[PDB]
Amino acid sequence: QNQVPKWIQLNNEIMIQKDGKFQFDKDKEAVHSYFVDYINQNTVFFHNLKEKLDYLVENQYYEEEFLSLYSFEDIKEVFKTAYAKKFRFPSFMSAFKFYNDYALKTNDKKKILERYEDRISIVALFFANGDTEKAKEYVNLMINQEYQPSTPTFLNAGRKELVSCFLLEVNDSLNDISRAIDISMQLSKLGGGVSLNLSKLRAKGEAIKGVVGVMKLLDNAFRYADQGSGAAYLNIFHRDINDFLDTKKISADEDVRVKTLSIGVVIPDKFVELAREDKAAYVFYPHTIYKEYGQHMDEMDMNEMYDKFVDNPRVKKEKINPRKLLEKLAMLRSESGYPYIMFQDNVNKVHANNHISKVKFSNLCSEVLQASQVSSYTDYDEEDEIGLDISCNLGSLNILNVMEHKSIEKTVKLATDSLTHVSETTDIRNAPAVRRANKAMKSIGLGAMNLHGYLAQNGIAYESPEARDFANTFFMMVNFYSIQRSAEIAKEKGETFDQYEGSTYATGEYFDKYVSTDFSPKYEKIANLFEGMHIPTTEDWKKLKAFVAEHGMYHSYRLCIAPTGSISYVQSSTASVMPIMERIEERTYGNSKTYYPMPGLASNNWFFYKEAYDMDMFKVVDMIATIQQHIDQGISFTLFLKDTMTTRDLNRIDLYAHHRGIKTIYYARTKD
Amino acid sequence: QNQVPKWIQLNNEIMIQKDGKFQFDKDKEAVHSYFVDYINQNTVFFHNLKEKLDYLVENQYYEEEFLSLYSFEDIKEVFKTAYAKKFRFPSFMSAFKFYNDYALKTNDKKKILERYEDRISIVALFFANGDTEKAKEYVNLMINQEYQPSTPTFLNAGRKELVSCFLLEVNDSLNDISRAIDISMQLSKLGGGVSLNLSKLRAKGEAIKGVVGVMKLLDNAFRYADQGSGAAYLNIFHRDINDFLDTKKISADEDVRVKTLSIGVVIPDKFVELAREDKAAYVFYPHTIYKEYGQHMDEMDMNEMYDKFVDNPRVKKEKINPRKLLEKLAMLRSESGYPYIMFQDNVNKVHANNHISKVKFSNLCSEVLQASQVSSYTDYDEEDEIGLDISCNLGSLNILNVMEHKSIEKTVKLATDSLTHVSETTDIRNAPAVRRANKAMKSIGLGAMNLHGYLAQNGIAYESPEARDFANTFFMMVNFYSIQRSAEIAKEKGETFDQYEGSTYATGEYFDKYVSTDFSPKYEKIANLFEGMHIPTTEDWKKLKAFVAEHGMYHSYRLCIAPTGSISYVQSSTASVMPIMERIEERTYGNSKTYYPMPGLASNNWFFYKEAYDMDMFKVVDMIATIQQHIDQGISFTLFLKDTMTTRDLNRIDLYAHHRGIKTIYYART
Ligand SMILES: Nc1ncnc2c1ncn2[C@H]1C[C@H](O)[C@@H](COP(=O)(O)O)O1
Ligand SMILES: Nc1ncnc2c1ncn2[C@H]1C[C@H](O)[C@@H](COP(=O)(O)O)O1
Repeated sequence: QNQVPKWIQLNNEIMIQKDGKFQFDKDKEAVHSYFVDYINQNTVFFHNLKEKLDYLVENQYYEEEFLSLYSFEDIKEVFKTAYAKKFRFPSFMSAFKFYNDYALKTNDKKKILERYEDRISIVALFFANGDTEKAKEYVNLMINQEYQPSTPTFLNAGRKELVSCFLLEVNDSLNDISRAIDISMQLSKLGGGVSLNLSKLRAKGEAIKGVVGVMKLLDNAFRYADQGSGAAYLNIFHRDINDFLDTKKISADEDVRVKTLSIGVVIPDKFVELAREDKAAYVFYPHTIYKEYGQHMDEMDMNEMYDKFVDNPRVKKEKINPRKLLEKLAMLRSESGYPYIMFQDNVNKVHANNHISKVKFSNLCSEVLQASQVSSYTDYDEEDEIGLDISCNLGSLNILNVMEHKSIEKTVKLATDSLTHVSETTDIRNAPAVRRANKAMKSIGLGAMNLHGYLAQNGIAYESPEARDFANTFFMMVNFYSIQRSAEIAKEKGETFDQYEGSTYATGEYFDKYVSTDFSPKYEKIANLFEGMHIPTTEDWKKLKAFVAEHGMYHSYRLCIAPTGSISYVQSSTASVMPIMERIEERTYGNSKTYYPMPGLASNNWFFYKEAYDMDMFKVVDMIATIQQHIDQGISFTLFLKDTMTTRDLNRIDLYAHHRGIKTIYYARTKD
Repeated sequence: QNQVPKWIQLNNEIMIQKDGKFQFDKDKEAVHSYFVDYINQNTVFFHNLKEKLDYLVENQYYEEEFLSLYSFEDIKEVFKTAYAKKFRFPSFMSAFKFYNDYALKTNDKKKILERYEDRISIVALFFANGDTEKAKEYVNLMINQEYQPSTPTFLNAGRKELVSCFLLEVNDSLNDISRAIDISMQLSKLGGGVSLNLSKLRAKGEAIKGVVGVMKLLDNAFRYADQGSGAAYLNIFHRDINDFLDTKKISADEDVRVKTLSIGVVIPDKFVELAREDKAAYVFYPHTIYKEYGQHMDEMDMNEMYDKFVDNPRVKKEKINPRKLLEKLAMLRSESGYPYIMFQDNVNKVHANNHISKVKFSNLCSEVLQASQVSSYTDYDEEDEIGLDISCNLGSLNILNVMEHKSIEKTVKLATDSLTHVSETTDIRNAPAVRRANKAMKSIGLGAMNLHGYLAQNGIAYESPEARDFANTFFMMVNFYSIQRSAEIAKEKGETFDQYEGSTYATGEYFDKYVSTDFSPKYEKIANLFEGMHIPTTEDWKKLKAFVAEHGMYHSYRLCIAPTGSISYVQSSTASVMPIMERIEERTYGNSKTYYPMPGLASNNWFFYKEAYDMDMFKVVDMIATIQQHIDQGISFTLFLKDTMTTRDLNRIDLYAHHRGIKTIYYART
């Protein structure tokens, strides 16, 4: 009679509050209704697991070979390990987000083929590659919700290329731009994220015998393929910087604006210096530097060479006010959310592989921060000079379940092992710089989520010195055991990342802080949270230094924290290490609406679940800064602002971030 | 007697772990056992040096002449200089490879007649030619292991021909092919490699089987072993190029097949230009060019004449795809390791003696790059026109020990002196062109070894710019003092190689590069390695230029880097200027096995001893090209491939070598 489903009615009854409190009981009833009145009524029937796999293999849903490395007797034991837990989703959105987005369905995209246990088992069977007892550990890791592989790895593993997130580097030429566009199409379909570095390209007004032209070509190309979006990064000292920023003006033109492309700005310390002392700034025509000095502008140190570019008459320049350009960033970040900011020297001052290259730019989510070398694609393909692009596959720890299971070591190592397997199984063909990077650099991206949810459920405010003290110790341990496993893999395989000999891991310069100072918790309240787990001391780090020195390291880069917008719902976690935007999330379902309380929200902890826009973003910067200490790549840092804040107030946040050693700044969220 | 001997049991304990580390200490015990429990119990007794030398001269072991130039008091002092060093082999394979393969033994191959000190003393007394104080200098040079003469020179010096690298021209005639096989077998008997140039021979179609006929006929003679190997080179603009390449195939048709003979392909820039712009290419019939134009094909210049050959209707041709033919060369090197590529214009752009001839081919090991003129052997002996073939006696210096002792001048000077004495003493009887060229050209091949061993032990990666910076400054200094010694010998002897007056040394074009552009080390880390010895400035080269112009030059060619395989074990050195293959080398002894950690390998320097297969081959090409700047002949350059590389990837590497000025690329290992 009534069209609104019973599970939606029960979900909405959370808000119809009685006593003087919201009915958090009703979401457990709502999810139960979702299963018995819908999900279980739309699951394809099979007699047993034998019939189920044979159906999916023979009808081209699942891949052929990864299953054949196990006997069926062991496959049943692995699947049985997943179902043994009797995992239950605590909320409607948890079950909905999995069964709507992640669970395998029929070709007539209606009926459900995979349960939550079947997905995890298949993914576990893909990672282990024949080791049946390893798959059992991967099942226990993923079903206890200690580890969560990223959207592309978790969705596609086992089916009929897992690594999303690529970063290309374009050289100044038509062959290079045309290939960079063609390679972006191949990597758009394969997963999603493509991020181009346009700092090498020549400015508008330099002839051949600007960068917006390439950004429009990219935007049109990404739109042609209906399929993840792309992005473009540019150095602030580039001439077209203004035209680049004007592509995300709210009052822009139809042809100059880009819809698909996100934009990032790379800011060296020299630009902040000029702003502090109120001097004028000069933006450069990079090809005039190339002809003069031999090297690209983007490859040279601006803190040494800026003055020399100014005094040289052979280099073409453009006078600008840096303080006014910083205001323009803040204006656009308020208006549109873009651009992303990268503080180049805050990345490179703590960077291990500067000898390979300086980190010049970042990816779609401002998280991946690695070295890279430009390619040179010619008419005769056999005369190409292939360089180093960046490709990185992702995954996230669950801070809450890792702490309670006391599995901070094991969860890092299995995650690192699974990420290494995804890296090993990757086969890229039409992107030789991306293929060479995967072989040589062997990069992975182990992040984390559920930081607020953990802190809020233990009565610890996100922006207090307690919360920051916990994160200091927690993420130190993540870095310790990640490095330890990287060396253990390098011993077991006898392989290291290309030019390991030159890195700060090899020279020992990386370990100086961990050898000298002690990162165990100051507050006694937080020391007790790690009870039952050995916190590494300085003496342990000295041994880990010597172990790395002798056996090398397999991974060039290891840790990076992603935004994790969607998979966080599957895990019942607060998204990433960020604070929470809303206590209750009202979202449209389909003419009805759904309400989602944050995980573990109650009258006990209502004020520990403080909304992000109400926080002091200076103290939020302090949290990311203390976490950044023990993450060798970047952290996707969303700023949460109010409509009342001036462009003066935003510059003060952005420059405090730079002052505190923040590597990257993501999307700027603003609220009424 | 029938168990595993103690020295091997100790050697095998290197692979047994202690605290997660190898036992590199155990190999020093393995040598000491090898000496006490074998070598010292299988040396022949002589009471003194006089009775030893008398017995060895009397029983036809040593030669009579070279010893008679000294008095016995002098010979006693020269031997006594060798034993004064107290030289101790550090690893098992160093001592073993010497005493097993080099040290003189009794006629039944059992008991040892020479210690390491005895071998060096005889070689030093041979080289010095009566100068007793120079004999003492040679003993020190070889026993401090600053210099190592080549296998054939080091093994045979002062016993019952020392040169064992030959390159022969072959003219377009059956009668010339008869002597080509005749000479090849005469020179192959003594142990030397013999390379042939088959580019002048007429292709199949032209009447009188082709170049394959000569290779197959030559291969059968070589295959009759009861003595050294053989090779064959062919120009890429010759119609039989594809039949020539088909001999070394995976699915080789037994009629058109070659077991023993190594193969090389000579590639001018004009062929690479045709592949780049993607025009269809024309390979030629050579005897049609000879009749129409009056000269042999590979003597003429392909950059000038390619368009003229295609426009000429009388000259016969055959159209092929150049882009696919480079992919064929890459496929075959991935399969078999052959052919060798010689980038001809990368040789002849820097070649001094073009006026004699352009360099048309190379030797067995793709390193000797010299001028050559074809001979004409006929039915009447007195109407034979004896041309210029190539021989080259070899040697190479130790990069590690030269730098430690700071003897980069003294070693290059003396090594050049020792090679000159072998060059002088050579008496080739049944190869008239090889004899004539030895007298005329007077060329030598001073190389180098232990490059990686040196770099790795000073914390410098092989692929780094720091390494290239060392190589640039090091091999410049070698070339400086080698040219200086050649001019010094030219003044002392009062002699010069035939047509020196026409060379770029005489005209002064050779020194253009060095009179400008200072070749000191850029990096200060590298500059501190040469501390204590003088790095030649541009002004020093300007003075050398004039000294060469006044007094001339004795040697036609002076420097080539050979792939030092067997003798590098004796020196405790990494082979050649190449990178290392295996960190620890496992080889079968005889149902047991032996282990050789690369010399100076330790727990701490492990990652500087990178295995060559793991390296970026583009960065290795840059290292070889850096050295090639200062070596007037070629460098034996093995490319180290993994099986995951496509023909797409290997074709990209071979063209990059061409692009960086590489002269020759050798066997491809996997
Ligand atoms: N909350 C929740 N999460 C996951 N799966 C669920 C849930 N509620 C029911 N179910 C599914 C799982 C089992 O197949 C069955 C058990 O129902 P029951 O009567 O609830 O034990 O229904
Ligand atoms: N490594 C090595 N090389 C050459 N000869 C050796 C070596 N080890 C032992 N010996 C021989 C040489 C002498 O006859 C004696 C000296 O032993 P010593 O203990 O070495 O003083 O042992």
